[PDB]
Amino acid sequence: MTTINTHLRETLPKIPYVKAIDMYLMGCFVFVFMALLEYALVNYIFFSQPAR
Amino acid sequence: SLSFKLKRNIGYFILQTYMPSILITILSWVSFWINYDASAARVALGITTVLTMTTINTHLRETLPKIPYVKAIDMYLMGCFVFVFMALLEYALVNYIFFSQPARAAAIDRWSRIFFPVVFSFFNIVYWLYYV
Amino acid sequence: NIVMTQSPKSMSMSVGERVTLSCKASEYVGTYVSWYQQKPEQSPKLLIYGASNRYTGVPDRFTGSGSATDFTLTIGSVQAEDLADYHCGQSYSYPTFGAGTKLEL
Amino acid sequence: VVAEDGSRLNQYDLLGQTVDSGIVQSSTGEYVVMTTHFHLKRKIGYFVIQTYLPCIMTVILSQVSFWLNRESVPARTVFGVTTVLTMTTLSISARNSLPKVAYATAMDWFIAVCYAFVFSALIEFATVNYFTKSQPARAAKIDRLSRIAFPLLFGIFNLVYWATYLNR
Amino acid sequence: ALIEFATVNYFTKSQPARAAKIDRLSRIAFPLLFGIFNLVYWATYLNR
Amino acid sequence: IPCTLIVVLSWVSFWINKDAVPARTSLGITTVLTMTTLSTIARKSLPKVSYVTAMDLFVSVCFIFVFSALVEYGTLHYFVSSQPARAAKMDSYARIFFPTAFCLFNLVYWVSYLYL
Ligand SMILES: *[C@@H]1O[C@H](CO)[C@@H](O[C@@H]2O[C@H](CO)[C@@H](O[C@@H]3O[C@H](CO[C@H]4O[C@H](CO)[C@@H](O)[C@H](O)[C@@H]4O)[C@@H](O)[C@H](O[C@H]4O[C@H](CO)[C@@H](O)[C@H](O)[C@@H]4O)[C@@H]3O)[C@H](O)[C@H]2NC(C)=O)[C@H](O)[C@H]1NC(C)=O
Ligand SMILES: CCCCCCCCCCCCCCCCCC(=O)OC[C@@H](COP(=O)(O)OC[C@@H](N)C(=O)O)OC(=O)CCCCCCCCCCCCCCC
Ligand SMILES: Cc1ccc(-n2c(-c3ccccc3)nc3ccccc3c2=O)cc1
Repeated sequence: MTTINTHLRETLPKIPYVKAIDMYLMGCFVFVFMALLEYALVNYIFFSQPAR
Repeated sequence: SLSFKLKRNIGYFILQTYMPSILITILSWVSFWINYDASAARVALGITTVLTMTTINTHLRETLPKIPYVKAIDMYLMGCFVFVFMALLEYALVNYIFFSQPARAAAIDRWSRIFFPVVFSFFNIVYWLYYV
Repeated sequence: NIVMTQSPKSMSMSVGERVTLSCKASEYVGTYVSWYQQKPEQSPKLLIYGASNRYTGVPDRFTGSGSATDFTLTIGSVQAEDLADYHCGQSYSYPTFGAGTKLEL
Repeated sequence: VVAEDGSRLNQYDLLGQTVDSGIVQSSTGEYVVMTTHFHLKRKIGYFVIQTYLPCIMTVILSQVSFWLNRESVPARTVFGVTTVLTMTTLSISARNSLPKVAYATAMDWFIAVCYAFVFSALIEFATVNYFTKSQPARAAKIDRLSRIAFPLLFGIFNLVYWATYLNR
Repeated sequence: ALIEFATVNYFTKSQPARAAKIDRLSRIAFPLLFGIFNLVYWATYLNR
Repeated sequence: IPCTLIVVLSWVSFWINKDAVPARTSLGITTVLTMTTLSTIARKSLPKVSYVTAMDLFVSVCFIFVFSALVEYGTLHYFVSSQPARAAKMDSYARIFFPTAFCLFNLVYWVSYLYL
């Protein structure tokens, strides 16, 4: 996701506001980040409750 | 003839290429503090460090002309890459003798912990007294 | 508008001494402040234009200084004909004048 | 006089204009010069999205590695190395927009502190792994302290930085 | 090199002697062939 | 050449031991990121036209192949816990179905585009 955003930002100029493509890339980033945090949570709490 | 003598300021390059590579070499040294029982972790450190150095170089060279001889920044980046590569090769050497004789493997890890920073400091002193 | 606060309201000094009149501008006026000398029952006379530019016929003791909001008029070695009112005005925008400054002995 | 619709400014804001008149002494004489000053304030939005949010995100990701189990050395090692790599890429990217000045800007200081936090997290993991299997109590205690210290220190730094750079 | 590792891993835990044999042969073969190629390549593009 | 080489590199996973999860996962995902970088460059060769060229159809099919290899490993690993025989035969089935499909796609693509 980082490298896709990197390659994209090169073409455009530097504008202060967020474009629709930028919001989509932010959303996909946040979802990937949340999947990683889901694994982090699962690993933290597994040792206590294997069912949870 | 009107001539000008220009001295190049170095702070930008410290911020851009010198500090990152130094920090990446420090990172490389962490491998020797990780138990030599872990293969995935140590190889991850070494390979990631090598590739990060290559990235620093590639981003740097895209802003210079195609010059035959070696620039001083090139000398520093090559030396840092050699240091990272030597850390990776030291881990490979440890892994080659892990099972057969863990005592000498631990001795090699300890010696590396001692002597990678020292040799790096010597190289830095030579480099920074040759040019500065 | 632009308020020109001129201080002091009045002041007295003997003949031969150096004085400094000061004028404060509310907003930025650049170097577009002029100093006027008004003797009693007479019309004003331009002394300093720009901010430091002696108008023709102005003796060399009068001198102005300052930029932006802070300005001053130093009369070095005042004589007996330097007794008058002294007005500061800005011409950066539509003109405004300071309340004035009376000079006695 | 500036026209109402006449703004081709992408990255800046035209706050107003100022004029003045003066004199410059050249080698050929004394010349009148007329000056106009156009006051421009840079808009921070582009740099927020492109540098500040990524740096904060990488700091958060680096600190998330503390909550992992100590019995996963490869996972935390991957976290540390990849976060450091991302920080290096971001630091190389950030300067590319500005001229090659010889001093450090506010963005440079922010990136430096973020790099310090990522590096510190990795060194904390290295220490924890070193004390694991010999003094597990010490390793667990320092990890537990880190879980609080790192986010709080980062938050305090962010508060101070933004307060001192949004009020000047 | 990647293919050789894949073959070793495929033949590991089934024919360990074979895996060790191919690994210890590659350890000498690969550097030797790369050096031979380098020598030939440079000799043909520089002696010109 | 780089795209097909990346595809065969993705194939290599089918021979790795099914138990080595990090190895095969990393193999697949790195293949994917290399694929996306290659796609970016290749399309950057030419102007920004909205229709599909012959080159990016090839690149997209290569990306689909790499994605297929990674998801196939994911499903195999998931079925390990449920049914061992299913995963065991799935590995060998993929080993043959992937290269055959790629050769078939190559034949169709080159026949259609070269003879036009
Ligand atoms: C940037 O780069 C430029 C170009 O390389 C430099 O310019 C050179 O500057 C030096 C010194 O400033 C010049 O050297 C001068 O040459 C003069 C003429 O030389 C005649 O005489 C000598 C013998 O004395 C012969 O060998 C030569 O062929 C000529 O016939 C000298 O007169 C100058 O003074 C010398 O003699 C006097 C005698 O009293 C001594 O006092 C002096 O110390 C000195 O020895 C001087 O030697 C050189 O010519 C320039 N190059 C060119 C191509 O013109 C800039 O200096 C350099 N730095 C900067 C900041 O721009
Ligand atoms: C755009 C271009 C891109 C093209 C990319 C495609 C590349 C294709 C390039 C494909 C070539 C790939 C080579 C890697 C294969 C490794 C060997 C292997 O898998 O099989 C050998 C096996 C058979 O013998 P055994 O079974 O051990 O016999 C004893 C007993 N079991 C019995 O059988 O009785 O073991 C050996 O002997 C090992 C010796 C070979 C090692 C490598 C040397 C040659 C290449 C060395 C280096 C190769 C050089 C390659 C460069 C030209
Ligand atoms: C359009 C756009 C801009 C920036 C980012 N981005 C976000 C990031 C930051 C805030 C919200 C979502 C993603 N983190 C990162 C963390 C590390 C490295 C790169 C990025 C990144 O490039 C993603 C998309």
